[PDB]
Amino acid sequence: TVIKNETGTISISQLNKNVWVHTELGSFNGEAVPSNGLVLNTSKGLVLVDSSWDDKLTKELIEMVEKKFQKRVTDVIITHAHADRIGGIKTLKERGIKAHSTALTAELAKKNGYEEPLGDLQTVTNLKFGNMKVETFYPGKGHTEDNIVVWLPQYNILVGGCLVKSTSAKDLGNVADAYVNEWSTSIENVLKRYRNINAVVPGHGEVGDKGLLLHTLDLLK
Ligand SMILES: [Zn+2]
Ligand SMILES: [Zn+2]
Repeated sequence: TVIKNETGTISISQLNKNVWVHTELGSFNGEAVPSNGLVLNTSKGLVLVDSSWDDKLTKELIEMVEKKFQKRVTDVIITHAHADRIGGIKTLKERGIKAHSTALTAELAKKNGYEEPLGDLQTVTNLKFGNMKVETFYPGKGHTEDNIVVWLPQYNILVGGCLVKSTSAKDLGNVADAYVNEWSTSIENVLKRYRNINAVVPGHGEVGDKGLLLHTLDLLK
């Protein structure tokens, strides 16, 4: 169920046979916070949805999953250019792990001093790893200008990233790079595209369902 790792904590929790949620604790003085991502166990290797806060955590995460599932992490999908998502890009690049992203996320990463992910993802991109099907979708601006969501069609699981707030989120969090007037439409775009959702993974907090999208629409009011 929940597999842990000490100091600067990393934890993985299984959702289904081949889908796990990775959660790491990132803390800089007074703010402290656990972000989420996915670990996809495919027949072709491990695929991660998002890396982690920094390189130190990213290495630990990779090492933890490689040892457990007995296969290499081959690809990573970066959902937006902020640190909790792209902080481990250097580790991914030096280890030969493919870092997928939209051209805009790549640009923004480069603009902010990070190494560049691939910039290969379009508005809708369908990938397949082993037998695992993965769809990436840019619904428009919200938490950031570039935020994308990730959909697993075989399980109807949606990784909302930071565009989606958990039940425990009582506010919009960091809106410095946000588009609060477009965020609602972007969320509506996700609801329209995926009318039948089984689970929704927020960028931070507990896993939920379509309700988390409705919760975010309310926070935007
Ligand atoms: Zn962010
Ligand atoms: Zn975040």
